[PDB]
Amino acid sequence: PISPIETVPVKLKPGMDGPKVKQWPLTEEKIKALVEICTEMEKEGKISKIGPENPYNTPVFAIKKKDSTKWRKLVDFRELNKRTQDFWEVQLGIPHPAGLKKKKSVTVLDVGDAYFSVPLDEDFRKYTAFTIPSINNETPGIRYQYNVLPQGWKGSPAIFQSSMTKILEPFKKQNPDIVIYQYMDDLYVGSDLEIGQHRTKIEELRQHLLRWGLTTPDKKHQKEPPFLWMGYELHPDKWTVQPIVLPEKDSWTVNDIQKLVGKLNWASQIYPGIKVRQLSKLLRGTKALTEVIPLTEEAELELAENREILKEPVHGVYYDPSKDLIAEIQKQGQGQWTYQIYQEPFKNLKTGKYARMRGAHTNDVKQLTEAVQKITTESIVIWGKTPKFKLPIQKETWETWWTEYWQATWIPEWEFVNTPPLVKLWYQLEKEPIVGAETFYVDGAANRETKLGKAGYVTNKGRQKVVPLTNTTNQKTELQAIYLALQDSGLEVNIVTNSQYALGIIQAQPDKSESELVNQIIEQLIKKEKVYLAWVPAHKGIGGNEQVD
Amino acid sequence: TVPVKLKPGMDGPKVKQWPLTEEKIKALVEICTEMEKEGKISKIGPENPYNTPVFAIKKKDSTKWRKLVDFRELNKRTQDPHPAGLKKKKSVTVLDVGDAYFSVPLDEDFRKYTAFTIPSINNETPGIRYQYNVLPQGWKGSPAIFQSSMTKILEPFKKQNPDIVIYQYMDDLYVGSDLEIGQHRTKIEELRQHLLLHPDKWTVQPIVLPEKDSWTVNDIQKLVGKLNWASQIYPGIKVRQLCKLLRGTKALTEVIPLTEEAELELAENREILKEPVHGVYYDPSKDLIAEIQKQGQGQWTYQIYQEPFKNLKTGKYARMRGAHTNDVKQLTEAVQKITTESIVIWGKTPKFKLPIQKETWETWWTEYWQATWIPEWEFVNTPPLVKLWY
DNA sequence: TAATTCCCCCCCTTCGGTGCTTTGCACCGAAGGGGGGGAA
Ligand SMILES: [Mg+2]
Ligand SMILES: [Mg+2]
Ligand SMILES: [Mg+2]
Repeated sequence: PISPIETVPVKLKPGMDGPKVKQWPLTEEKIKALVEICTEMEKEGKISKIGPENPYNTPVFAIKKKDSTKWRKLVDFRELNKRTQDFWEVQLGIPHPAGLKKKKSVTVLDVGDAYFSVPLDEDFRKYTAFTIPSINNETPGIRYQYNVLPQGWKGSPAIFQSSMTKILEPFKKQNPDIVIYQYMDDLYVGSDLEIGQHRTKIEELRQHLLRWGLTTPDKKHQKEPPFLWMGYELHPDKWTVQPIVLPEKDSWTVNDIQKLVGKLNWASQIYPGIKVRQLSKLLRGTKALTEVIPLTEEAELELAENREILKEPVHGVYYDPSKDLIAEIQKQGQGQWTYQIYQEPFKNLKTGKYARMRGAHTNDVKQLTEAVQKITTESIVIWGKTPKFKLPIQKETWETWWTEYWQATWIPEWEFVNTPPLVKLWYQLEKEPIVGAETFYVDGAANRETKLGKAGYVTNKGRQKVVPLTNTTNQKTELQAIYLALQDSGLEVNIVTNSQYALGIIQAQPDKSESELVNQIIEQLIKKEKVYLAWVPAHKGIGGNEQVD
Repeated sequence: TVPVKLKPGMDGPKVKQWPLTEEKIKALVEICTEMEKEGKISKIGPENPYNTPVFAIKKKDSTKWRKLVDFRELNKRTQDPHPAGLKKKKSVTVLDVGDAYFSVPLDEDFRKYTAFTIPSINNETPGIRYQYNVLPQGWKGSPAIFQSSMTKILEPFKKQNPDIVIYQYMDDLYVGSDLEIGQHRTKIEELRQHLLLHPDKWTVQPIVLPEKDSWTVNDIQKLVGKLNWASQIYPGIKVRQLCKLLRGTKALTEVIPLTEEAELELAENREILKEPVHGVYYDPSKDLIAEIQKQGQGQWTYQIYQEPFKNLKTGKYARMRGAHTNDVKQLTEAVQKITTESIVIWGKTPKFKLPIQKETWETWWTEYWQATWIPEWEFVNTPPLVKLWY
């Protein structure tokens, strides 16, 4: 029946009461699925019958289980969840098959009726009351209260997870050679014992679980490979994702694109080279959830490439603690990176991608460093150690960047791999003024009220220009003024500015930015073979800045 | 048992736990298992909504792991003197009195806030949650309770060498006695069985101007900007009589001025620059802010102040050349050194403005931390104001 | 017309905090919205 495990004390927030939401009418099919379920659990003491002494109520309904023949009973505990005290979640992440070591024998078990086998605090049970809406004589409906953990309650997952750990602890304290992966009520049991001894000790585990009230039905007891575990197919020496089906639609709505992108981020954990940026670019604009977006040519090629990749079968491999993890990174382009973590060449532990664009202004080196950080954190999560990187950036370029950059940057041990395209910096700022080149004193200022401004430059050789900017800003006026100097000068320029904002934007060597003005500035800087940028304060009457301003 | 209450109107810490490495997880499991064995901690369930991060560190010449719990949010909401001449000594020494708190039980009503979660590799098991039963480490309330016996347990050694001005902060004792190096080790060795740095060479870095003869237009511009920026810090900088010299649309490399009144003005500014800025008094009520800048080849510059441009202390930390490519290690060592200096001088841990991205610091700072306490920090983004503090 | 919960990942959008450009831009980090994945 139910477990003899102790009940976790649960209380409500101070000055609150239980829900009193009247049950909504249910369709004829779902009442017969509920009276059956309630009759079955009422005999076992899982739910008890109550009378007029309990005023609280909560709606109930039912969905179809993954078996597609049995019904799952749920209670809409949203109000009670609002008035229920807070819990700390003990589930910290999803186990990954790449973190699994090769085991001689493996068995996957599922506890039958996991929540219904764990008792619930007595002084809380009255808040879990509900009514079954028989649709015969409209009334009377029969009223029950839960005696076990109900599905739909916010505290049920945390309570169950911490209760199942206490049940598995006595078994694990005396079987250190057995590895038990516990997710909810799903158990993956691995051992190096032979098949006979493994099965014999598995039967000991199933007896230990049954002694604690948790049954393990034989229909959910897996004994032969491939094992369907946590969305993966586990063979003796490899693992794959369960088959992923992509929609084949001639007209894509916002939701369909959203579904397709989600199914590609999931497929990218083992398939290499999955690109989704073009597909996700159609989701910009808050276009409802039914609006039909035609596929652009740039977003069609990415879809064709992603469909080609998924045609071939791709397998993973298991972890080997003795060897070392090697992570290799490639630049796809437009701020997209792919990475493969493996131990042997062409045998990937896991593949992934990184396409985040942090900050308005950034270059290749910062994105590579962020990708390295993400891979390091993920590897620490999975394998508990930092891998060794094969980066496409040269040691000279990284040395120059980290010596010249004003912020503390560091990446773990890595080696250079000659994989085109290579990460590089497209221009550098001179540390000293250029002798023989024209010196430009540039300045811009925009009115605060009507948002009209003037930006211009003056040269030491007798060449000044002003262009009035409409619908502008004080800082963007400075950016335009700097851009003006680059446009009408030679291959070598000395440039003197006045704004700290332009200094901070420029001297970080950005390559791409969210604004077109900075992109044009970067292009002009790229075609300039020597540039110097110096800052002078404002309103000090400094020589040179007066003529432009 | 001292009843401890939170700040009026505050709640408990609810911080998540960052991922840890395999060695750290194993060490944490062993340590928590033993402290549960003699009842320093107790297992708890999810009905406790409070949580603080935890990890493990290796201290100097110990090779054994030590548990470090991040009681930073709990300290800010707990709501419970400095040695006047601790810096007057020359050989202050740090002692780790951290296991003495495990003998005073924590009050029952407060234990729920001292909860932490140990994760697992590859998430093979839900994280195991524990709560403290005795006075923890890293909590700003443990010294406040242990003091009533901490005084009685040092009273003997306090009348033996009357030259010992001591301090107890967080989990460490700063002992300062103005004596020779030979006597101090014997004095320290006496102290440890009784229970069983360099605070006089810290010099500020004055603001300086470049020295040369050929002052180019760019050089004059940089010097004028430096003087204008420093005028806020040092009242008296006029820079007017030099700004009146740079007149015209001259090129960026012409050395025009050489010998005029500009030399006298530069000398006048140089003379007033070598002063210890009168004022800048330490108010024992405002928060201490320490800002750190990276100046190239393994050099960092730190400024500790309460309000801007009024620097309580300025300094440079070099440690070693750029041989350590590990910028995070150098930054961590600098942070620890600055924190130790602040506790020695002012007795209050500052608030740091680290010049590093959040992800890099949060990923790598645990690998090199070696101190029992943790300072509060934020992350800046000040592209070069063009030297200035060098 | 079905309606719930809890975790992990992704992308996009709003909005508040902070600092300098200073009372208004520029930027960044949390929270929410959708979508995948896992379980009850
Ligand atoms: Mg089950
Ligand atoms: Mg299950
Ligand atoms: Mg299942």
